[PDB]
Amino acid sequence: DYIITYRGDTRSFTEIFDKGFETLGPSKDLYKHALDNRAPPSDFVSTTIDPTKTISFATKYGQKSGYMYTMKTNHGIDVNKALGARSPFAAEAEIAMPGGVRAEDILGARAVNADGEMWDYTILNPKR
Amino acid sequence: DVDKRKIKIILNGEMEEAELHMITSPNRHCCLKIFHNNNQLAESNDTDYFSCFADLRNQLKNIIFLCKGAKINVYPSAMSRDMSDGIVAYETTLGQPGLPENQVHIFDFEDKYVDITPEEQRKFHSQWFESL
Repeated sequence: DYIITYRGDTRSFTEIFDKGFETLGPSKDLYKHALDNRAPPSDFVSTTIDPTKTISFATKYGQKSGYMYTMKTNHGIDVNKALGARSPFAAEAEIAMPGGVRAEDILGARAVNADGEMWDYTILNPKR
Repeated sequence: DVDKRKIKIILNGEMEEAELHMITSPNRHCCLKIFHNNNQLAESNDTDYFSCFADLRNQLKNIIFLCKGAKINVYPSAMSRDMSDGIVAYETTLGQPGLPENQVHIFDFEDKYVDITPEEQRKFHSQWFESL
Protein backbone atom coordinates (compact mmCIF):
# COMPACT_ATOMS: atom_id res chain seq x y z
CA ASP A 1 0.00 0.00 0.00
CA TYR A 2 1.26 3.46 -0.94
CA ILE A 3 1.57 6.26 1.61
CA ILE A 4 2.45 9.95 1.54
CA THR A 5 5.44 10.97 3.66
CA TYR A 6 7.49 14.13 4.06
CA ARG A 7 11.16 15.05 4.40
CA GLY A 8 13.03 18.21 5.27
CA ASP A 9 16.03 18.80 3.04
CA THR A 10 18.10 21.82 2.08
CA ARG A 11 18.99 20.50 -1.37
CA SER A 12 17.52 22.18 -4.44
CA PHE A 13 14.44 20.74 -6.12
CA THR A 14 16.39 20.90 -9.37
CA GLU A 15 18.74 18.32 -7.87
CA ILE A 16 16.10 16.31 -6.00
CA PHE A 17 13.54 16.08 -8.81
CA ASP A 18 16.40 14.85 -11.03
CA LYS A 19 18.23 12.39 -8.76
CA GLY A 20 15.78 11.54 -5.98
CA PHE A 21 16.89 10.77 -2.42
CA GLU A 22 19.93 8.47 -2.24
CA THR A 23 21.36 6.76 0.84
CA LEU A 24 24.89 7.14 2.23
CA GLY A 25 25.74 3.50 2.89
CA PRO A 26 24.69 -0.14 2.48
CA SER A 27 23.74 -1.21 6.04
CA LYS A 28 20.23 -2.69 6.11
CA ASP A 29 20.11 -3.12 9.92
CA LEU A 30 17.19 -1.06 11.23
CA TYR A 31 18.34 -1.34 14.85
CA LYS A 32 21.75 0.07 13.92
CA HIS A 33 20.01 2.79 11.88
CA ALA A 34 18.01 3.84 14.95
CA LEU A 35 21.08 3.80 17.23
CA ASP A 36 23.47 5.63 14.87
CA ASN A 37 22.82 5.84 11.13
CA ARG A 38 26.36 7.12 10.49
CA ALA A 39 28.09 4.16 12.21
CA PRO A 40 27.69 2.32 9.93
CA PRO A 41 26.09 4.54 7.25
CA SER A 42 22.61 3.14 6.78
CA ASP A 43 20.72 2.25 3.59
CA PHE A 44 17.61 4.25 4.51
CA VAL A 45 16.31 7.71 3.72
CA SER A 46 14.38 9.08 6.69
CA THR A 47 10.86 10.47 6.14
CA THR A 48 7.91 11.24 8.43
CA ILE A 49 4.14 10.80 8.31
CA ASP A 50 3.69 14.20 9.97
CA PRO A 51 4.72 17.23 7.86
CA THR A 52 5.20 19.42 10.93
CA LYS A 53 8.03 17.12 12.12
CA THR A 54 10.18 18.22 9.17
CA ILE A 55 10.26 21.94 9.98
CA SER A 56 12.89 22.11 12.72
CA PHE A 57 15.20 19.93 10.62
CA ALA A 58 14.63 21.73 7.30
CA THR A 59 15.35 25.07 9.00
CA LYS A 60 18.34 23.85 11.05
CA TYR A 61 16.62 24.79 14.31
CA GLY A 62 15.26 28.08 13.01
CA GLN A 63 18.57 29.24 11.55
CA LYS A 64 17.95 29.02 7.79
CA SER A 65 15.29 28.34 5.19
CA GLY A 66 14.83 24.91 3.65
CA TYR A 67 12.38 22.65 1.85
CA MET A 68 9.76 20.13 2.86
CA TYR A 69 9.48 17.47 0.16
CA THR A 70 6.45 15.20 -0.25
CA MET A 71 6.64 11.70 -1.71
CA LYS A 72 4.42 8.67 -2.32
CA THR A 73 5.97 5.22 -1.85
CA ASN A 74 5.10 1.65 -0.89
CA HIS A 75 8.47 0.28 0.30
CA GLY A 76 8.96 2.20 3.56
CA ILE A 77 9.45 0.65 6.98
CA ASP A 78 7.40 2.00 9.89
CA VAL A 79 10.12 2.39 12.52
CA ASN A 80 7.83 2.58 15.55
CA LYS A 81 6.00 -0.58 14.48
CA ALA A 82 9.22 -2.48 13.82
CA LEU A 83 11.07 -1.43 16.98
CA GLY A 84 8.18 -1.08 19.43
CA ALA A 85 8.77 0.68 22.74
CA ARG A 86 12.51 0.64 21.90
CA SER A 87 12.00 3.26 19.17
CA PRO A 88 14.37 6.02 20.33
CA PHE A 89 12.57 9.03 18.80
CA ALA A 90 9.06 7.66 18.37
CA ALA A 91 7.49 11.13 18.28
CA GLU A 92 9.11 11.68 14.86
CA ALA A 93 6.67 9.21 13.21
CA GLU A 94 9.49 7.89 11.02
CA ILE A 95 9.03 5.85 7.84
CA ALA A 96 12.52 4.74 6.82
CA MET A 97 12.92 4.19 3.08
CA PRO A 98 15.22 1.24 2.29
CA GLY A 99 17.46 2.07 -0.65
CA GLY A 100 16.17 5.64 -0.85
CA VAL A 101 13.39 7.20 -2.90
CA ARG A 102 13.26 7.44 -6.69
CA ALA A 103 12.78 10.88 -8.23
CA GLU A 104 9.54 9.70 -9.88
CA ASP A 105 8.03 9.12 -6.41
CA ILE A 106 8.64 12.72 -5.26
CA LEU A 107 5.52 14.87 -5.57
CA GLY A 108 6.83 18.34 -4.77
CA ALA A 109 8.87 20.77 -2.71
CA ARG A 110 7.48 23.43 -0.36
CA ALA A 111 9.78 26.09 1.03
CA VAL A 112 9.89 26.98 4.72
CA ASN A 113 11.54 30.08 6.13
CA ALA A 114 13.74 30.10 9.23
CA ASP A 115 10.82 31.27 11.38
CA GLY A 116 8.92 28.08 10.51
CA GLU A 117 6.50 29.72 8.06
CA MET A 118 5.65 27.42 5.18
CA TRP A 119 5.42 29.28 1.90
CA ASP A 120 2.03 29.44 0.22
CA TYR A 121 3.13 27.72 -3.01
CA THR A 122 4.27 24.11 -3.43
CA ILE A 123 6.49 23.44 -6.46
CA LEU A 124 5.28 20.20 -8.06
CA ASN A 125 7.59 17.68 -9.75
CA PRO A 126 6.84 17.48 -13.51
CA LYS A 127 7.85 13.79 -13.48
CA ARG A 128 4.46 13.01 -11.91
CA ASP B 1 26.87 27.08 0.90
CA VAL B 2 29.05 28.64 3.61
CA ASP B 3 27.75 29.40 7.11
CA LYS B 4 29.77 30.80 10.00
CA ARG B 5 29.16 30.60 13.75
CA LYS B 6 31.14 32.10 16.63
CA ILE B 7 31.50 29.73 19.58
CA LYS B 8 33.14 29.74 22.99
CA ILE B 9 35.88 27.25 23.88
CA ILE B 10 38.18 26.59 26.83
CA LEU B 11 41.70 26.22 25.41
CA ASN B 12 44.15 24.84 27.99
CA GLY B 13 41.98 26.25 30.76
CA GLU B 14 41.37 29.69 29.19
CA MET B 15 38.02 30.93 27.91
CA GLU B 16 38.36 31.94 24.25
CA GLU B 17 36.20 32.79 21.24
CA ALA B 18 36.54 30.76 18.04
CA GLU B 19 34.75 30.70 14.68
CA LEU B 20 33.33 27.67 12.88
CA HIS B 21 32.88 27.57 9.11
CA MET B 22 30.36 25.09 7.67
CA ILE B 23 30.94 24.53 3.93
CA THR B 24 28.30 22.28 2.37
CA SER B 25 29.29 21.08 -1.10
CA PRO B 26 27.66 18.75 -3.66
CA ASN B 27 27.43 15.00 -3.05
CA ARG B 28 26.72 15.29 0.71
CA HIS B 29 30.16 16.76 1.50
CA CYS B 30 30.19 18.65 4.80
CA CYS B 31 33.38 20.53 5.73
CA LEU B 32 33.71 21.97 9.24
CA LYS B 33 36.64 24.30 9.92
CA ILE B 34 37.56 26.00 13.21
CA PHE B 35 39.47 29.28 13.27
CA HIS B 36 41.09 30.85 16.31
CA ASN B 37 43.11 34.08 16.11
CA ASN B 38 42.54 34.00 12.33
CA ASN B 39 44.42 30.69 12.11
CA GLN B 40 42.75 27.45 11.03
CA LEU B 41 43.29 25.01 13.90
CA ALA B 42 41.54 22.02 12.35
CA GLU B 43 39.16 20.82 9.67
CA SER B 44 36.89 17.80 9.31
CA ASN B 45 35.25 16.41 6.18
CA ASP B 46 32.27 14.08 6.56
CA THR B 47 28.63 13.72 5.48
CA ASP B 48 27.03 15.52 8.46
CA TYR B 49 28.14 18.21 10.89
CA PHE B 50 27.67 16.17 14.07
CA SER B 51 30.17 13.62 12.74
CA CYS B 52 32.39 16.49 11.57
CA PHE B 53 32.26 18.00 15.06
CA ALA B 54 33.12 14.74 16.82
CA ASP B 55 36.16 14.38 14.55
CA LEU B 56 37.16 18.01 15.17
CA ARG B 57 37.00 17.55 18.95
CA ASN B 58 39.15 14.42 18.71
CA GLN B 59 41.73 16.43 16.72
CA LEU B 60 41.78 19.12 19.44
CA LYS B 61 42.09 17.17 22.70
CA ASN B 62 43.27 20.26 24.64
CA ILE B 63 40.03 22.18 24.02
CA ILE B 64 36.66 22.01 25.75
CA PHE B 65 33.93 23.08 23.32
CA LEU B 66 31.11 25.05 24.94
CA CYS B 67 28.50 23.76 22.50
CA LYS B 68 25.46 21.50 22.67
CA GLY B 69 27.07 19.09 20.20
CA ALA B 70 29.84 18.42 22.72
CA LYS B 71 27.43 17.64 25.58
CA ILE B 72 27.55 14.11 26.98
CA ASN B 73 23.84 13.44 26.47
CA VAL B 74 23.41 15.05 23.03
CA TYR B 75 23.15 12.92 19.88
CA PRO B 76 21.24 13.21 16.59
CA SER B 77 18.41 10.91 15.76
CA ALA B 78 18.65 9.16 12.40
CA MET B 79 16.05 11.59 11.11
CA SER B 80 17.66 14.71 12.56
CA ARG B 81 21.07 13.70 11.24
CA ASP B 82 19.68 12.91 7.79
CA MET B 83 17.27 15.85 7.35
CA SER B 84 19.43 18.58 8.96
CA ASP B 85 22.95 17.43 7.97
CA GLY B 86 23.55 16.70 11.64
CA ILE B 87 22.93 20.28 12.79
CA VAL B 88 19.85 19.39 14.90
CA ALA B 89 20.33 16.83 17.68
CA TYR B 90 18.57 15.80 20.88
CA GLU B 91 19.33 16.09 24.58
CA THR B 92 18.61 12.56 25.80
CA THR B 93 17.52 11.29 29.22
CA LEU B 94 17.75 7.84 30.85
CA GLY B 95 14.86 5.57 29.88
CA GLN B 96 13.05 8.18 27.79
CA PRO B 97 12.70 8.51 24.00
CA GLY B 98 13.66 11.92 22.66
CA LEU B 99 10.89 14.50 22.22
CA PRO B 100 10.67 17.62 20.01
CA GLU B 101 11.24 19.87 23.03
CA ASN B 102 14.60 18.10 23.55
CA GLN B 103 15.93 19.20 20.16
CA VAL B 104 18.99 21.50 20.09
CA HIS B 105 21.30 23.14 17.56
CA ILE B 106 24.72 21.52 17.93
CA PHE B 107 26.57 24.86 17.91
CA ASP B 108 24.36 26.63 20.46
CA PHE B 109 26.08 27.44 23.74
CA GLU B 110 26.45 24.86 26.51
CA ASP B 111 28.79 24.86 29.49
CA LYS B 112 27.48 21.84 31.47
CA TYR B 113 28.67 18.27 30.87
CA VAL B 114 30.84 19.20 27.87
CA ASP B 115 34.32 18.38 29.30
CA ILE B 116 34.05 14.89 27.80
CA THR B 117 35.50 13.15 24.74
CA PRO B 118 33.53 12.15 21.63
CA GLU B 119 34.04 8.53 22.69
CA GLU B 120 32.44 9.19 26.08
CA GLN B 121 29.52 10.81 24.25
CA ARG B 122 29.13 7.72 22.05
CA LYS B 123 29.25 5.51 25.16
CA PHE B 124 26.56 7.55 26.93
CA HIS B 125 24.45 7.32 23.79
CA SER B 126 24.84 3.53 23.60
CA GLN B 127 23.89 3.15 27.26
CA TRP B 128 20.91 5.47 26.66
CA PHE B 129 19.72 3.44 23.66
CA GLU B 130 19.91 0.28 25.78
CA SER B 131 17.99 2.01 28.60
CA LEU B 132 14.83 2.02 26.45
